[PDB]
Amino acid sequence: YFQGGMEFLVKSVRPETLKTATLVLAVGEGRKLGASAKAVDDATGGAISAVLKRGDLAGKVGQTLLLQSLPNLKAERVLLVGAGKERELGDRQYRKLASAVLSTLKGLAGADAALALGDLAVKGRGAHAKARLLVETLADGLYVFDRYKSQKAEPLKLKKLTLLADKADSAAVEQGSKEAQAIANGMALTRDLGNLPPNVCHPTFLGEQAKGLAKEFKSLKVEVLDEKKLRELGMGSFLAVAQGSDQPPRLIILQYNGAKKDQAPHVLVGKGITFDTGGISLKPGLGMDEMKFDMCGAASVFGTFRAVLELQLPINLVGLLACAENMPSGGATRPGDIVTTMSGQTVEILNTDAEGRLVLCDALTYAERFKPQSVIDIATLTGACIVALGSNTSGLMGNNEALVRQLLKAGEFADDRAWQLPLFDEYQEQLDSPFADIANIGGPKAGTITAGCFLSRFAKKYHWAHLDIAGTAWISGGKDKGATGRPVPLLTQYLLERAK
Amino acid sequence: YFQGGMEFLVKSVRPETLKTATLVLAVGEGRKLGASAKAVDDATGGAISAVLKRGDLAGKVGQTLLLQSLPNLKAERVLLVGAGKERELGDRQYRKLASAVLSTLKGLAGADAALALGDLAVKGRGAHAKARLLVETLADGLYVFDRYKSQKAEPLKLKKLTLLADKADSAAVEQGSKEAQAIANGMALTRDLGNLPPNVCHPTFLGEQAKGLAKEFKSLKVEVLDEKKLRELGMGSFLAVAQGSDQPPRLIILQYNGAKKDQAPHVLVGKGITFDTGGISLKPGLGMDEMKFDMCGAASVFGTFRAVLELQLPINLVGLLACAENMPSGGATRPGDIVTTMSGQTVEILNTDAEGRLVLCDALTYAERFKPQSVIDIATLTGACIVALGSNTSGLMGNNEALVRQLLKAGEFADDRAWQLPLFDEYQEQLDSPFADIANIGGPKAGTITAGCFLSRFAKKYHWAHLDIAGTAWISGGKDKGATGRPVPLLTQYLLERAK
Ligand SMILES: [Cl-]
Ligand SMILES: [Cl-]
Ligand SMILES: [Cl-]
Ligand SMILES: [Cl-]
Ligand SMILES: [Cl-]
Ligand SMILES: [Cl-]
Ligand SMILES: [Cl-]
Ligand SMILES: [Cl-]
Ligand SMILES: [Cl-]
Ligand SMILES: [Cl-]
Ligand code: NA
Ligand code: NA
Ligand code: NA
Ligand code: NA
Ligand code: NA
Ligand code: NA
Ligand code: NA
Ligand code: NA
Ligand code: NA
Ligand code: NA
Repeated sequence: YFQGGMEFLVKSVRPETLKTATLVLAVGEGRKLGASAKAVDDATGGAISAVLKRGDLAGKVGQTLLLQSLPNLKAERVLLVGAGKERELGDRQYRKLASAVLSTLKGLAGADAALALGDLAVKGRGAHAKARLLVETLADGLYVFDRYKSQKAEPLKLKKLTLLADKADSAAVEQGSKEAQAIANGMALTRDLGNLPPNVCHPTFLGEQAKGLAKEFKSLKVEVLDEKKLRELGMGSFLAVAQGSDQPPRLIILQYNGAKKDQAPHVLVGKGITFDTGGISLKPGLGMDEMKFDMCGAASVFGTFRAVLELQLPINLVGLLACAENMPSGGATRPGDIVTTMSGQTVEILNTDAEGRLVLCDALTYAERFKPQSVIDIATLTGACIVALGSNTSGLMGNNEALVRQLLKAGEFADDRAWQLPLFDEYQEQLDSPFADIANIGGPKAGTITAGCFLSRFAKKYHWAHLDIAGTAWISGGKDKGATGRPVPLLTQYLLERAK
Repeated sequence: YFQGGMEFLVKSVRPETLKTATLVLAVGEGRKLGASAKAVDDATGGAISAVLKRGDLAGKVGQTLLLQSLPNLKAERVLLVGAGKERELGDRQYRKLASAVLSTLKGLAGADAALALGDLAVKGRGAHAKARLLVETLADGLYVFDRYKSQKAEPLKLKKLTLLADKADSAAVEQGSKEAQAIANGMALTRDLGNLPPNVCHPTFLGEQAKGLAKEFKSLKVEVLDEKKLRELGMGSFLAVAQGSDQPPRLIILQYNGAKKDQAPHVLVGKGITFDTGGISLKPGLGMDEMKFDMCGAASVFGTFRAVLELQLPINLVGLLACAENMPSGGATRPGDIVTTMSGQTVEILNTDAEGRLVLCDALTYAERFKPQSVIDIATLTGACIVALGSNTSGLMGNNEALVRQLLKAGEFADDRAWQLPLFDEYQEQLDSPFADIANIGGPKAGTITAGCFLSRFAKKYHWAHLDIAGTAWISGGKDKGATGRPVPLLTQYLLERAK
């Protein structure tokens, strides 16, 4: 169940007799009230119709009108929210409607609210799929990160949200709500870890977080490998990234065995660069505070595990979090260094700011021992991905078409979308080095793709895919600056489908 | 008395019978010789008039004509200096005249010179105020910094300067000269500390300098706090600046009790960043050698104390020098770090090159314990101040209008001027952070002001002002590159007035 201060219930009772602090109804733009709103209007003797006739609420998506006590209702307030003029909403409009409702309710002193929104239609979504989107939007919309504020906002009075559904849909709605709550809990852990400042959130801290998660979930086993063990394993490019920082690196291994021992596991590999200065290839100063989000890949592995552990899915899951801090220093890796990866391939490190792939490639080699049926790495890897796909769609590459399709489908269902980019063999020659087996960077052309090509050289032994979340893992500026928790919804949906 | 190799005397004798190696007289452009010059001309039987009639000296400000022995004079040489055609000189012209005189005298083998310049008028300045400007310009014009030159210039022969004044003005001239000499001595210490290279002038060195000043002045008490004590005090942003450098930080506390114990002290807070690389937010290489001047704020607190201690002013004075070195390293503060200042306010360090305010804010909190009647911080804080006000006028902000006015008036009298910039409440929102109580930088707009706004959040408990000397503390290039010693003249004049 959701942990962020909200209980979500599903009930099949009549809205017009439900006791609640706020009853929420949808109002169309220039079309008749839906069945639920009409039943409530009838119960009040036409009071809602009479208000709407006065014209303050045009009915555009997300517009609101709040009424107090109406005759013959047990609702203390009635919140009208506009649903536009279309027969069906798209996902974006449904989310906008839900967020407008939540924003209003947050500011009220009501301890609960009941959503009578079952008459809304959303393109391509039945009861379960609508509940997944609605509850995830509501629950994630409650997220707060204020532990470093001396002045904290007043706690919400709102503590309970009831979804009204016809009895024939209530089981699907309940299922969707339960899954959405687990996803939102995972997103909240991901966002917390992403938002923590890098002087607190370093690799050792992430190791202790993993141990704490195992304390909470007896089904989770955790092992944390330090720099001595990494050197024993021959993890040369991983160590090269870490060596310039005072902070020691960590390889965190999470294991959950929800299925029979004969089922091959799915492996999630997360880039956990807790801060990325670029190293000797130093980044510019402007906006470099957002490099604390360079561990959002690893954070999303935490969050996906958190959701899976709550749902107790019948799957075998492994998490590999490759965490290091990338700092300049008198002992840092230099451009031109050549290192031997755990696979034995030598890499010429042309640019020390292309370091995510250097911790990932050793983790991908490590993943071979699990004989996985799928391996997915998640990383804030290339600014080129933002040029290619922006901030709303993650880049996706892989060496197996069926797995890539499974991830695309999961992202569509989750409304946490990705988009495939090709790993054509012609791109690989961009990584040729006169000195070593591989150069760690290509040119300025096709940067997201050549990063995927680099990783692919370590993933040939299994079905593998790669999510570039450089654009989707956080919001850069404004009031809403901070980690997003993506791609936890995509990944959790992928695993939900693999668990059937 | 001035310590840089010059004795300054005031005498009321007739210039035309004074024994001296060089007698200095002013000559107007196209107006009759003044009273003193005319008396000397008469004594020579018209020899000076006869030379001037030949036309080599037009009389423009600072032009010179040097004569040898003239009939009936006891002066071995007579130096004529042009004073222009105006009835009164401005401060700039008076300084230019004085510097031209000094430049000539420096090149002569005369052991002394007598200045018969009492007939010069300077706008808004009586005898005391003219003597303040003249002697300070002369004494500071003798400054030399050559300890790293293997080949040193020949020592000056000039060792004594006599100011001739009418008996009715001689007491005021003597007072002005005494104060100007103390100010020039303080400026020389400030300039020395500013000009020292940063591999010599680090925080520990500045601590030893403070101890040495207490050895020289029994009225001064000094305490030097190291990093352990700073951590005990909770000085988190100060420590964050220092942590990347091998050089430990120092908080230097100077105390002078020249008044009764019931008089609240005045506190000077100086930024002593002995070198500023920018840290992880690294500066460009061009001109970064001038970042050794990033401790000129603290240096000016040294210099102001040096002048006050010589004058034995009846005031209670405290100096707080917050000194650290700002270096990149594997343990340096990272953009995005959040730290807790000694006040308890949390700060998100968006840019590690805005570090002066991070050592200053903890020092401003520390200053509360003295129950001060005024607190002035001095810092080379923002390049934006140079854009706003250039290299000749310091920026001034504060939370108390009377104190700001007192400092402006002192700067006008000293001809070491400042100019107020507003700390309107509307600017404060530029420092909002989604994560912490304060961000350490605003945007690119109003950078000098938002830095002052940041400091103001730590100064609410007392009357406070802030001098941005990024433009006035040093000269960037050319033959005269080096520290200026400003704002020691402004600060010392402020304290002279507070001592009445
Ligand atoms: Cl159904
Ligand atoms: Cl750990
Ligand atoms: Cl360790
Ligand atoms: Cl976009
Ligand atoms: Cl799916
Ligand atoms: Cl007088
Ligand atoms: Cl010291
Ligand atoms: Cl020390
Ligand atoms: Cl200027
Ligand atoms: Cl004054
Ligand atoms: Na619509
Ligand atoms: Na839509
Ligand atoms: Na990087
Ligand atoms: Na990175
Ligand atoms: Na290229
Ligand atoms: Na003139
Ligand atoms: Na002038
Ligand atoms: Na700086
Ligand atoms: Na500085
Ligand atoms: Na700005």
